[PDB]
This record gives sequence, C-alpha cells and structure tokens, in this order.
Amino acid sequence: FDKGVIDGITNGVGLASFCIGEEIKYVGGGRISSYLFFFLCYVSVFLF
Amino acid sequence: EWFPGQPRPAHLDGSSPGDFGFDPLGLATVPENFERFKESEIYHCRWAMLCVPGVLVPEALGLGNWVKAQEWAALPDGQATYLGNPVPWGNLPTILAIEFLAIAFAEQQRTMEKDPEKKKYPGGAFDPLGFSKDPAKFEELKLKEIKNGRLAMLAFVGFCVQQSAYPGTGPLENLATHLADPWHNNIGDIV
Amino acid sequence: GEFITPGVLFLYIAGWIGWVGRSYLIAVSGEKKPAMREIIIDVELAARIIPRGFIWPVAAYRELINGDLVVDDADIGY
Amino acid sequence: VTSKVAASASATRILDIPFYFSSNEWHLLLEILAILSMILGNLLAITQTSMKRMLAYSSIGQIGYVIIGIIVGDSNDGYASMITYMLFYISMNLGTFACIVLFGLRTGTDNIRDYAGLYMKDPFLALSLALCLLSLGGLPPLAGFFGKLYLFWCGWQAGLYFLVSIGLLTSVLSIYYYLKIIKLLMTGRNQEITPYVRNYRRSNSIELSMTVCVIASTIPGISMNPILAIAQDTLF
Amino acid sequence: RATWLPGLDPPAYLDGTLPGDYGFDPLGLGEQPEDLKWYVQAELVHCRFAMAGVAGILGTDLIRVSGIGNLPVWFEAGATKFDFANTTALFFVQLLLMGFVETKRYMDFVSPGSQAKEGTFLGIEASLEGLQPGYPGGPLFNPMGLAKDIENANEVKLKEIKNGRLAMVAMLGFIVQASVTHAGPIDNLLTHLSDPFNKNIIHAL
Amino acid sequence: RRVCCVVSGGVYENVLFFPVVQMLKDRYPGVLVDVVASARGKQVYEMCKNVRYANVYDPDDEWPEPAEYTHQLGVMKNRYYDMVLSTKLAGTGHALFLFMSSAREKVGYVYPNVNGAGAGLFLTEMFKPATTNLADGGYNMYQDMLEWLGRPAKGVPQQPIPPLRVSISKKLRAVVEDKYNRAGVEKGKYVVIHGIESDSVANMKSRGDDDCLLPLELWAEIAKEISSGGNGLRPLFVMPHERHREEIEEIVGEETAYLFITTPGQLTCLINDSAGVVATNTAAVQLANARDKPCVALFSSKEKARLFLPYVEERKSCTVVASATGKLAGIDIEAVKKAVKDL
Ligand code: CLA
Ligand SMILES: CC(/C=C/C=C(C)/C=C/[C@@]12O[C@]1(C)C[C@@H](O)CC2(C)C)=C\C=C\C=C(C)\C=C\C=C(C)\C=C\[C@@]12O[C@]1(C)C[C@@H](O)CC2(C)C
Ligand SMILES: CC1=C(/C=C/C(C)=C/C=C/C(C)=C\C=C\C=C(C)\C=C\C=C(C)\C=C\C2=C(C)CCCC2(C)C)C(C)(C)CCC1
Repeated sequence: FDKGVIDGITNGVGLASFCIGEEIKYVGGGRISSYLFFFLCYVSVFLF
Repeated sequence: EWFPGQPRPAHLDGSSPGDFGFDPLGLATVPENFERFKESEIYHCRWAMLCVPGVLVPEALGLGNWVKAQEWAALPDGQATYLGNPVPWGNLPTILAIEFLAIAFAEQQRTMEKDPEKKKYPGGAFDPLGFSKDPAKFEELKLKEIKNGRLAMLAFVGFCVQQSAYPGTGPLENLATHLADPWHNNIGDIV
Repeated sequence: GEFITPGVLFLYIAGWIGWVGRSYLIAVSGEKKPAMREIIIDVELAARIIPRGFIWPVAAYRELINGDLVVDDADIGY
Repeated sequence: VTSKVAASASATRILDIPFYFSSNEWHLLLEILAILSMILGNLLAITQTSMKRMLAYSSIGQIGYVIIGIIVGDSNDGYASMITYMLFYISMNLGTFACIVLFGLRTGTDNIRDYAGLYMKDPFLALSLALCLLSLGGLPPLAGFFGKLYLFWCGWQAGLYFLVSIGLLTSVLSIYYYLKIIKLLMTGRNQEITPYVRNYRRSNSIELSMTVCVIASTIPGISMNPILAIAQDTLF
Repeated sequence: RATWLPGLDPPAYLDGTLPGDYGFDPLGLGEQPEDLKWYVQAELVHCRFAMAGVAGILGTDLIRVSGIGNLPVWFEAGATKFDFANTTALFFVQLLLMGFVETKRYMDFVSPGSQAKEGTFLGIEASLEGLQPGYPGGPLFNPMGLAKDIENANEVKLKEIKNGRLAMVAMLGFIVQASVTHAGPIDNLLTHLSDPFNKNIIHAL
Repeated sequence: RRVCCVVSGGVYENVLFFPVVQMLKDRYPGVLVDVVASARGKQVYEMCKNVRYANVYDPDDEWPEPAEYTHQLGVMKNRYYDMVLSTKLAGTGHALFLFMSSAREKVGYVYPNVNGAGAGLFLTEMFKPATTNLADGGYNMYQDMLEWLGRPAKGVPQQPIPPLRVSISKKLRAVVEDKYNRAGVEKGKYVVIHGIESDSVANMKSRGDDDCLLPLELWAEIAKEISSGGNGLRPLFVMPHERHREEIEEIVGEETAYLFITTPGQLTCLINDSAGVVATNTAAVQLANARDKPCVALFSSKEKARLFLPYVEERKSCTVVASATGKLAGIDIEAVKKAVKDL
C-alpha cells in the first residue's frame, strides 16, 4: 500500500500523459481534407 | 434482426422488404394472413407519411394545429379556412359528402383488384417517372418506404398520445416545451 | 398494513405448507407402497424437507419455467 | 518570430478599438483558446523526436498562450507585460533556432537522437543551446522566468484565476522535454553516440548572431527595470 | 475438503470447479444444472453490485462525519436534489441504459458469442465474451487486459467470490441497522465502539 | 536506424530468434538492434555478432510495481527506436507498452480470440496464433513481413536467413572451456549428454510433456557402450545442467568416472569441443545443429517437423529417433546405441 498505491498514483499522473499525448497525436495525421474538416467543425460549433 | 440473439421464426426468411424477424404473436402464420398484413402495413405506412407533415407544417405557420383544424365542424355553422381563407364549401355536410364519395370510390377501386402484388406496388400511373427501372434500386426503394413508413406511424402515435397527455397542444409546442428545460419537461412528469 | 401486508404474509405461509407437502408426496412416491408412508409419516424425511419451504417462491417459479410444476396428459395410474 | 509578432500586434488593435461593447463575449472566447493552446501544444511536444517539430509544438503551439494571457485581462495596466514578454521571446527563440541551424548544417540531421555527446565535441554550442532552452523553460535566474512572472502578476491582479494556474502547471509540464534534450547533451558513453557528432570539425555571421542573441536571454531577465519603465507608455 | 460444516459431507453435485465451492446449499436449491448454471451469475451480479454498493454507503458517510466533505445519508439520499434532475426522468434514464446493458448480457448467456457479429462498427469485437460467462473481459471491458483466463481464474475469482459474499452480507447489515437505529452505519459503529457491552442489539431493542 | 526486439521466454525459444536478427541486419544494413528479454533468456545473447547490447525487463509478470514499469518505458523511449518489433502475443494492454514507445512501425503478434482478442488500432501487422509451438518455423510471420515488402530492394531478400550460425568468442572458447573440460577427463574427444532431470535445463517452453528428462537409467545403458571401444574412450560426460550437486551423488550411471559440469547457456563452446552429442529435444539440439557437430536427437515422435526442420543438416549428420509408443521414456535404446556407436 506504498508502492502499489501512492507510487502508482504518482506515476499514473506522469504516465497518463505519456498515453494521452500519443493517443491524441494519432488522429488526423495528414490528409489535408481532414485538416480542413476538423477546422470547419470548430468554426461551426463556436457559432453557439 | 431486430433482437440480436433470437432465432428467426421459421416463416420470416427475408424474402420480403422490411422483414426483420419480428413476429412474436405469430400473427403471420397463415400465408394468406401473411400477405394481407403486408397490404395493410404499407397502406398504414403510406397514409401516415402523408399525414405527419400535414399535422406539423400548419402549426409551423400561423394556422392552428391538427386538432383546431377540425373544430369548425363541431359548431353547426362551420366553414373551413384553408391557408386562413374561408373556402365556401367548408361546411361539414359539404366536405363530408365530397369526402365520402371520393374516398370510397378510389378505395373501392383498390378492393376490386387482386394481383395481389400490385395491391402493394401498383406503380405505372402511380410511377410517372419509373423509378422501378433498376430492380435492385426498386427493391431497396421499398425498404426506404417501409422503414420511413414505420417511422411515420410511431411519430403519429407520439402526436396523438401527447395530445391525450397534453390536451390542446402542438407537437412543436410540445417540442419547445421540452426545449425550455429538457430535464424538467419530459415523459417523466406524466407518470 | 390492513389487508395487503397481512395478505402477503399469509400467501408466503400458505405456499410453505403447500410446497412442503408436495415435496414429501413426490419424495415418498417412489417406494414399494406410498400408502404406508403417509398414514405413518416418516419424521426424519419430513425434517430434511420442512425447511425447503423457506424458499418456495424461488423454487416453484423455477419449476414453472422449467415446466415440471405440471403434467400434460398422463393423469391416472402414472 | 515575425508572424507571431505581427499577428499579436494586429489582434489587440482589431479587438480593442472596434469592440468596446463585446468584451464579455470575446474575453471568454480568447480564454477558451488560451486554455487549450497551452495544453494541446505541450502534450504532443513530449512525444516528439524531431527538433523542428518539437520546437513548433513547444515554442509556438504553447508559448502563444501567456502572451494572450493578458489580452483578455487588460485594463491598459498589462500591455507593458505583453511587450516585455515579446521582447524576451524573440531572443530566447532566435538563440535556439540559430544553434539548431548551425548544428544541422555542420552535421546533416534533425532528429533528437543525434545531439548526444555534443557537449564533448564542441562545448560552446552545447552551452549556448542549453542556456536558451532552459530560458524557454522559465527558470528563475534566466529571462523567461521573469517574463512569465510579470505576465502572471498582472493577470492574477486582474481577477481571473483559472488561467494563471493552468499556465504555471503547463510550464512545469514543459520543463520535461527541455530537460530531456539537455540530458541528451551531457553524456560520455562513447559507444552510444552515433557517427554523426563523431565527425564534427568544430571551427563570423552565425556565431555572432548566436552569441549576441543568447546573452539577451540571460541579462534582460535581471535588467528588466528600464524595459519595464519604457513599456508602460502604451495607449492603443 | 474444508466445507462450511466440518462434520457434514458436501453434496454430490457441488463437485468443485466453481470458485468458492464450500459445499453449501442445504435446501436442495441447485440440484439441476440449468438451475445451477443460471444461479451462478446471480451471485456474480449481486455481489458486484453489493461490493460497490456498500462502499458508496460506507465511504460517503465516512467522509461526511470526519468533515472532509458533506453529503446526506444514503438513507436520506433518495430525496436529494441539486438541479435539472427530476427523479422521474432519472428513473427512466437509468432504466434505459441499464436495460440496454442488462439485456445484451442476458442475450450472451442465452446465446454465447451471439453478441459481437453485427453491423455497428468499432466495438463489435470486444463485446464477444470473456470466454467465461460471468467474466466478459474484452479489450474494452478489460482496458488493462490483465488476465490469462484459466490459471488465476481458480485463484483470483475465489478472491472475488469470497470478497462479494462478504459484501452482500454487509449491505444487509446496514438495511437492518438503519431500520432499527434510525442512524448512519458508521454512527452505529461509533456508538457501539463507545460502550460495547451497553451498545448492543439487545439494548437497541 | 535503430531497432528494438522484445522477444519473450527463456532460452530455447530465444536462441531461435537469431534468424530474425540476422534478417534485420541484412535487409537494413548498418542498423543498431537492441533486445529486451528475460533474465534466463538474456544469457543467450553472449554469443552473437549483431545485437548492440541486451537487457532484461519482461518475464511478463502481472503486477510489476509501477516504478520498474515506468523506468523501463523510461529507457525504451529515451533512445528513439524506429521499429520496435515484438513477441509475447500482445492483447490490448501490452499493446500500449509498445505504443507509448514513440517509434514509427510497431509490429508484433496478437491473441486469436482468447485473453481479450483485441489487438488494438495502435499497431501494425498483427498476425497468427499464440502459443508458439514449432521451432525454426517459429516467428514465421516475421521472415515474411521483412521480405521485399517495400521497394526495388531485390526479390525476397534471401528467404529465411541461413539457420542458426552462432559464433564463439575465442576468449570464452579457450579459457573457460578448457578449465571446465580438464576438470576431470578431457581430450576434445568426448560426448555430451544433456537431458537428465528437471530444474531449469532448457525446458524448451514448448515440448510440454516429453524431453524434460529421462529416468537416468536409459542414460546409463547408453553410456556403458559409449566409451566401449576406442572410438572415443573418453566420453563419460553426463553434463547435468541442474543443481547437480543435488544429483551427482545419485549418478547410477555409476559414479566411478561419470564426469559432470555446471553451466549457463554458454555450453555452445563445450559442444564445439566435443566429438558429438546425444540428447533429447532441447537447446543442445539446435546448438549442435548450428555448427557441424554431428548430433543425435531423441524426442518423442514425429515432432521433427516442428522442432527440427533441417532434417539434413550437413550430410544427414544429425539423426533423429522417435518412439512408437509416443512417450519419450520408451525407445529402442538398442538401436539408439547402434546409431550412436558409429560417431
Ligand atoms: C400437500 C397438501 C395439499 C396440496 C398442495 C393441495 C393442492 C391443491 N388442492 Mg387440496 N387437499 C388436500 C391437500 C393438498 N391439496 C387435502 C389433505 C384435502 C382434504 C381435505 C384436500 C382437499 C381439496 C379440495 C376439496 C380441493 C382441493 C383443491 C386443491 C388445488 C387448489 C388449492 C386449493 O383449493 O387448496 C384447497 C385447500 C384445502 C382444501 C385445505 C386443506 C389442505 C390441508 C390443510 C393441507 C394438508 C397438508 C399436509 C397434511 C401436510 C403434509 C406435511 C408433510 C411433511 C407430512 C390444489 C391443486 C381444490 C381444487 O381442485 O382446485 C383446483 C379443491 O376443490 N383440495
Ligand atoms: C446486491 C446487494 C446490494 C447492493 C447495494 C447497492 C446497489 C447500494 C446502493 C446505494 O448505497 C448506494 C451505492 C448509494 C445510495 O445513495 C443509494 C443506494 C441505493 C442506497 C446486496 C445483496 C445482498 C444479498 C444477500 C445478503 C443474499 C444472501 C443470501 C443467502 C444468505 C442465501 C443463502 C442460501 O441460498 C443459499 C446460499 C443456499 C441455500 O441452500 C441455503 C440458503 C440459505 C437458502
Ligand atoms: C391485486 C389486488 C387485488 C386483485 C387481485 C386479483 C384480481 C388477482 C387475480 C389472480 C389470478 C387470476 C390468479 C390466477 C392464478 C392461476 C393459476 C393457474 C395459479 C396457479 C398456482 C399454482 C399452480 C400454485 C401451485 C403451488 C405452489 C407453487 C405453492 C403451493 C403448492 C402448489 C403446488 C399448489 C385485489 C383487488 C383483490 C386487492 C388489491 C390487490
């Protein structure tokens, strides 16, 4: 309950970033049509 | 299938448009019962798809809802209003007589033909363009009709039940009501 | 608590009497002469069955689903 | 450098002069950008392996955050801080770009994994790159620290709280890849360094630019008094 | 074999492959396979709801009394309200998704694997089965896929069984404990710990 | 370009990984290829000419504490690999461990249906079933995905690189081999016997039931006619890869002159200094067949097509005897000795 709990937490706070970065880094990825699509979605939703 | 995980009732082996394994009451055991049900189904679909926008779009204009548009007949001197305009023949016995002879005759013209396939898909003068050219597309064309028609019937049920729950309401009026506070205006408040 | 609550209290008990008695008759049914084991009740066998009526609603409802609570057309004799 | 400078010069004028009334409806809007700009521009920056792309993420994707971080919170008591931070950022960015151009030309690679051992072959370039990188990190004696500081101290002094905390947190987060490349500089495991830094004939213009741009990433952070006294006379 | 009743022999059908096979079913409630096969899941679903359920009852009242946070008693939670939550709609909402997840599980036991061959994309792979009816771990239901499906299933499920069996009892405690004490569960513990020989169910009556 | 291999298992299922490493160093020339394996497996990489330096992280436990986890990721990531090709049949949890290593091309094996079939989206070229039975077929997917998949590179670049070609450093070849040899009888004219008992000899990770050991009575019956005749006249090397100081006292292959040695997976040199070898299906088979080293393999039956593909190694030198009963501990030991007496 020291290595398995609080060490687990103090690593998962620095480990979840290592996963989230590469996870959100592998959406889109080129294909300029996708760039423009994701650029239009935000413009459209921001109109609210 | 409608219910992933149940075996198909043996008498529903595709072989039809809009057939997803749903016959829990075994109503379609008899093939003769089976075929006539298809007729009533497509008709109940066919009429419903016409009626829903005719219930809604007038409410989307200054015109009254699908309930108010029948009310002048209640009073003895009723005269109609189409697009607000007092059509001369709007008195109840007038339209009723016009309604009866026309509806019966054309609907009797239905009752006097037995293909029986044309009793579901007449086409021809009812297909002035001939979308039936591509049998593949036409077969899918039935699907769209069936699923949309089934969709219409439920919307019709929602319209009518919302009226019994909320007398003197409109479906768009009901819609906006929920749209104010969806979390305090729901079907939760009826029971 | 005037009718419904006492009423459910009865229906629980009534089955317990009903369900236990059914188990015993079935239990002694497969013997040389079930006549003797009913006028001279087997007390021990009726003791290992007397609590099975604590869970009669659960047990019976499974019998009904499994279709062993009833028979179909074999009635007299066997 | 210049795209960001010109865009941030046009934005404040195009949003402050003809948009008196809509403040409460764009102050929020820009905020929604900033809170995202200093997050999505850092996470990805961690996973990078190319130098130019990592610089794109960190030095632009993020650092275009705390500049904005006062445009929302501005009663004309903050614009001085934007001017000062821009003056710091130009230098602390051109230094590392000069170092990167020089090393890339001298070797012929861009990916991070080739900067190993560079401290031993040529220590001056490694030092003048580490200085600018740490400054970008925002450590006390350097200039980026005082930049971010005077950007927060005027911006916490204007009420808004859920933007300074995120800024400090993402700065702490940004420390990571800076220290990563720094660690990759200092090393001596001869059997690890690729045969890129191994053949480096160490050694005008680029040297001059790099050396006069890197000391401006350490001195003004401590000599910001006249810069501050100058930047306060802005009314636009 | 270490049954529940040392002297008594275990019944013949509780062979022991099921985790937590402590030869205990006195009333003859599992002497038919199809019966017994459908009973195991009940204990699995009950225990899991009864594991979280006690913690929600327990932890919430623990944090409130100490003072870190504030929440009403689980007894008093049913009437709670913050905003945009008609208890009407929530019941319907919860009935919907739970109805959705419960059924598709029911279809799995009714028809194994007849749950992950369909049209709807991107998820039609995980909800196949965990390969063990009561353990539908997939690469969505076990996002930290950390099971080998055979070995620990004897030695780890036996933890989850004896964990649950305890937890189902514990919840039954609070219901009766709140029914008599009119108070919180820890309050019951705090009261009894004060004067144990005077704070007992004999005195509570 | 840098490459990292994450091969799993012990010795016998890791010694067969040399073809993949050679195919890597052949397709992409001048590539630094590192490897991470288990403690018992890393011992094999002390005889090779491709890998840069090995490591040890994964016996692939369940818990392993979340600081030895991060630091492992913290040493894979901070050297910037390019294609981290893997084994151990990643599902959906172990796939993340490859994914967080921010390389370019993640290729590995996956579970068919069991253990959360999964295989994730964040991968590339996931393939065939799990338990990895056959030998020299082995990673058979890998010797096809790395073959001409891309470009004007010649037609499939030397399909399955020459079989195991392990090298021996002359330092280890001389000093330790000599010291252990001459401890007891030694002429470079002896015969190695490997399968004795069961602690951690090689265990092959795949044979399952047979080849783990013989009851040491068949070994005595074989050995009594091994040195019989001036053919070797040296060989009594029961070669126990065990705690055999717990076994040497019971060598009913009478302890008169039956010598014995303790060894790590270094025994390749000891094979190379023998005059042959006779053993069951174990690492000794592949090691002897790698060099000329005429071997005699005795496994259960018909598993040859799984564990021994090069039936003719050099001259059909390495010969195999099966067991009609199927169980290894019953064989025509008479015909076995007949075959052995020639070498
Ligand atoms: C195990 C005992 C048992 C059970 C399960 C039933 C079950 C049934 N009887 Mg019944 N019956 C029994 C004993 C039992 N009987 C005895 C002993 C008598 C003689 C008095 C009757 C006389 C009787 C009549 C006259 C009628 C039924 C009817 C019925 C049916 C409807 C229920 C009802 O009306 O209850 C009737 C309940 C009574 C008449 C009360 C007397 C039953 C006693 C109190 C229970 C005896 C239990 C046993 C002695 C305990 C054994 C314990 C064991 C461990 C030793 C149902 C199938 C009715 C029917 O046909 O409906 C379809 C009906 O008309 N029964
Ligand atoms: C599921 C369960 C409890 C789940 C609890 C939940 C969800 C709690 C939810 C909440 O608290 C939170 C989370 C937050 C609150 O704000 C809201 C509520 C709602 C208050 C208990 C099961 C409790 C179930 C229990 C205790 C079952 C006991 C069964 C026994 C003893 C049977 C024994 C036998 O059947 C055998 C074994 C063999 C036979 O032969 C012999 C006999 C004896 C017949
Ligand atoms: C709700 C309510 C009510 C009503 C009621 C009713 C109306 C009912 C009906 C009912 C019915 C209509 C019923 C039917 C039935 C049928 C049947 C058919 C049954 C059967 C049964 C059985 C079969 C059983 C058996 C058994 C058991 C299980 C136990 C005991 C033993 C024996 C074996 C006997 C009132 C108003 C009063 C009041 C309020 C409440």
